[PDB]
Amino acid sequence: HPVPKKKTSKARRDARRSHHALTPPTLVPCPECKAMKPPHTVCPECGYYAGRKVLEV
Amino acid sequence: MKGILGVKVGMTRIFRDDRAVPVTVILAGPCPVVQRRTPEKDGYTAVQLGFLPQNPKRVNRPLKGHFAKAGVEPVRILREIRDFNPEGDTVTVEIFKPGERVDVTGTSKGRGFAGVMKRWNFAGGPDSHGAHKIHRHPGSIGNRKTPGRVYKGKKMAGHYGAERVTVMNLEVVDVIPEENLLLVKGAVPGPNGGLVIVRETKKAAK
Amino acid sequence: MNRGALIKLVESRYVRTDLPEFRPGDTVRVSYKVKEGNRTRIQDFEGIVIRIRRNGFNTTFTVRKVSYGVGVERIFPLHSPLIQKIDIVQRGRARRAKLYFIRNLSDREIRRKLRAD
Amino acid sequence: MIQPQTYLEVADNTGARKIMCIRVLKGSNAKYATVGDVIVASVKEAIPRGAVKEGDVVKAVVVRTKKEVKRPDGSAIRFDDNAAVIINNQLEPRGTRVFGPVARELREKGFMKIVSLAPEVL
Amino acid sequence: RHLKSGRKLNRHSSHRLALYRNQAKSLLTHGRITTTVPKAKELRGFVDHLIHLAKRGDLHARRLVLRDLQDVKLVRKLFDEIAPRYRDRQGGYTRVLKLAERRRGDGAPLALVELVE
RNA sequence: CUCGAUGUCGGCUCGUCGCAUCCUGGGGCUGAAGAAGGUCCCAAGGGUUGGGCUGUUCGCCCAUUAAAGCGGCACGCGAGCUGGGUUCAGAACGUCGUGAGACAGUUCGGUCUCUAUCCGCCACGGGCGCAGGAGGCUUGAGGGGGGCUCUUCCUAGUACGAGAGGACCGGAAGGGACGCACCUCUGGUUUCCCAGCUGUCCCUCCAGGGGCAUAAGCUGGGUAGCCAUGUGCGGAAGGGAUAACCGCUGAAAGCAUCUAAGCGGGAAGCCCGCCCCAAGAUGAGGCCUCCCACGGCGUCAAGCCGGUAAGGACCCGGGAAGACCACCCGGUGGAUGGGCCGGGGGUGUAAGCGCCGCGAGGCGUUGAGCCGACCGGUCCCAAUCGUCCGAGGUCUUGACC
RNA sequence: GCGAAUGCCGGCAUGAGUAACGAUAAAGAGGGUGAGAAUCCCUCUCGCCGUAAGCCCAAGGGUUCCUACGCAAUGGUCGUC
RNA sequence: ACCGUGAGGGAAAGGUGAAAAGAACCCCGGGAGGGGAGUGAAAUAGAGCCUGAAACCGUGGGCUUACAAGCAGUCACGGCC
Repeated sequence: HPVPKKKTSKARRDARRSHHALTPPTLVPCPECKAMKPPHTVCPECGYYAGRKVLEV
Repeated sequence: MKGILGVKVGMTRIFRDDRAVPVTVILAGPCPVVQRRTPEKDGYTAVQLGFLPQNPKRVNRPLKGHFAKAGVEPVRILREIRDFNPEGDTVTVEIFKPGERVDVTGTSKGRGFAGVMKRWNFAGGPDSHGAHKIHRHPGSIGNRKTPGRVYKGKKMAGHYGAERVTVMNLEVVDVIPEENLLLVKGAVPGPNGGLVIVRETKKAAK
Repeated sequence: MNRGALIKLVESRYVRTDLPEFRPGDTVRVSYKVKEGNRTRIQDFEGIVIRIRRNGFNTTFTVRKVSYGVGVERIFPLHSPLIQKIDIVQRGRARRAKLYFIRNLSDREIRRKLRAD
Repeated sequence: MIQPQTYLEVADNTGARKIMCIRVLKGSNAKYATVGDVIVASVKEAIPRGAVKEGDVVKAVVVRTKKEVKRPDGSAIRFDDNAAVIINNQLEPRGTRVFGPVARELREKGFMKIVSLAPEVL
Repeated sequence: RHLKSGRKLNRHSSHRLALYRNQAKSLLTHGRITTTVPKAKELRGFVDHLIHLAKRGDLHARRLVLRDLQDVKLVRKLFDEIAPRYRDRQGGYTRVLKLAERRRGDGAPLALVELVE
């Protein structure tokens, strides 16, 4: 059916994929451990905000 | 000839010899939060408010935007031109003598993103005699070397809800001076349990 | 507050009781005389006798198409408080199961068959 | 509630209690004849002997189903759709006529004759 | 046509239902389980009322939540084993808590939600 | 230009400009008395129905109408349908051909593909900017949308008149179709809200249920949302300049003329008024409140770093906003979601036991029981803890304190 | 001794991280194993078949079948299966 | 090899070094594979590993850019380096 005409070079190619681009993952610290806690979450230790229940064996 | 409103819902009411239906507006009443005098603004007139959300909640600069002629703890604020403010406060508790004629407006219930189908009128194509784009469809968008293209601003695809507007002239039917409310019998020009305002234009000689 | 609250009110007033009529029945055939009139307030205690079809519910409610056979299928839909209405005396008796929109009635009735109910 | 090409029920002299209506007779853009509307149509049903025949009249709609929503906030729907034949002017054509009340009709008024004419139980 | 929506769910309805039940059950068993965000939110609302009835306690209640779980062991075990410990609170006998990781390949954000103690 | 391809009819969906304007208003002219007509001129505003027979566009007819316009864009539109059409093998007739096969003569059938790159269009965002750095409030050049019309009634059956008829003028009402919103009323939906139900396998035999009979087995109903067939509403006034057409005040034509002088009269049209966009109108921003001049280094140090929650982010919780996304309200100093709870609306008297009937069931306890969005409580549960980013404030001139 | 012959051979970009992941018979939970398992192993909920997605003869195919280890290639990603 | 029923068709693939001296062993990993030590004249001669250049894809640096219309460019001038 309908196919392009070339590819306005790397130029465009990127232009687009460009405004696309990556980003990062948001982190703070274990209110109990230390490390990277993303809002509501536990992790392989402190597993808590009061009463772990998680991490061990 | 102005009034701010947090509106409720519409509901039938009886009028004289026949029942008929109106709609529910509630306005605590604004208070010339800011005036725009002509030395200030020549789009001269009034900026008011009509309610108030939790106190802590007020940005600083706000705290003072108030400070000025000082008021309270709202967020429901907005202006309008050629609108005088012969007061420090105004609540409709007369502001709008019922059985008066009003014009009104507000947010337009956030629709969605509807094909020619919904957006504009004259929807789709047919269905049987040739159904692979079935019943519903999108007309024709112009043509070859006439304009050598697709036109520029004729009805079209998607998004048509998250928008707002006003309804011309209708009934101020009745004014309930306590619970600052007005029953009008109008289209509720946008959701209910939400927002609109009232203004009344009409050099209208039938 | 909101909705519930205030509207609850507005109506509270205009309707007060839809007119302490309270006896509803669902099947009951019954008869009323509404100020139904026109032509020099030929508001005639107009009374229709009908088998109770249904009812809409909140301030505004509706004494539903109580269906009546004149010599035709005449079904009458009235609004409840409707000042229009005066007389609402009942006649038959509110019966039969699968409730409202009990259309079986005008549906495929047959005076006898209704009478079988 | 209305109709265009319709199987309109009748009663009175009609040699056929039904005719097929062409178009609502109102404003040049018809689209719906309801109680009180006058319409343009002809005979669909057969006229024992009769005076009516198998030609075409203009007449007035009575009854209809799908909401007799009246000014007074009262209503009714008749599991039936009809009209009375209308001799030009309107003036209905036959003596008696098989039917009943419901102001709507009366309010159009012009036909007050019909009005008084078929009061009772059917 | 659409925007406002009350409650809301994926898969299909018979499916969903199937789920709600099965899970509701498994969880009853362990007092706490892990699934993906949503699964949690919902199984929460659900097991929430089921258990409210669990407390309700007796002939009828049993009758219903049973109507769903179908099984003495679990059924009753709830009814008498835990229901008690719950009889006092105002609902929300559930707790939905978002975990560390996500399932493989899909990268699905999971949670652990349990009956609140 | 086209044959290394520009898919040719009709229809459909969507139209968009033209006037030589059908209907509309504004008009002089009459062989105009009224009414109504015929005749040119002015002007696109909107308006410009349904059926029948035909693959027809066209046309003739049925019923309408205020009107039922003509025509441009490859006789607009196959990368948007249709494919009846003409323009593939069949077969058919009739017609030619000595037959082969044919006929711009007909007849029955007959594989129209489709992930858009671009510019274009419809919408939604990320930028970076309109030299302090901040949260909200507005004015709009200019751009978009709307602009229609019929019937009745008083004015008056007066002006016209023989009579039958029937006005300007101006003032009510009520529809049609159309456009923008919106549920209350009416009405459709309501994929689990309720209810009756049949076959079957399972629970544990009974009853009392369970899935499966679609992705609801079946049926009868059914909030909320959304939605019309239902509800409000508008197309205005009104102001300015004009169109043909009409004059006034006036010479050059020492008598005449609206017409170079100068003044006015005049259409649904033009400009504004009505509504909706809107300074990313690189020409804004305009007002409102508000945070203050941190630190180490080659200098017009307009560069690197903590900065003020000044503010705002990110994340969580949510939302008739919503593809993402931005929009927006909350973030436990909460009511934000879910839970419960009360209540509206639903289904339609529950499961158990009780009473009459050999039985089928009935009646009772029972308007009972189960309930999703709907109005509003209550920290029962989940909105913890934190992270980051974000002013110091160019030079020139002039004006003041 | 060649851009240039819808040329030949080979690489290599391109829509483009979009289109799809081959049947609407459904999954969900719990332990186990691993270096890591939505995606392997047991267990418990549920659905789809059954007159076939039955079991058997033959045809053709021919390694595989089992048992132990094992994945980097191969299963349309997964994988320790 | 592989397409085809068959008759038949009919690929690609050459090179480390002087000789194996081609990789003990220490280090991250499940592994590859990556960093060390020794090879050595070299290992940007390291195992399809000589010479390994074009297309194309990447990391870093200088200049340049958000009122811009131009396949191209390239004549002038100026800021930059």
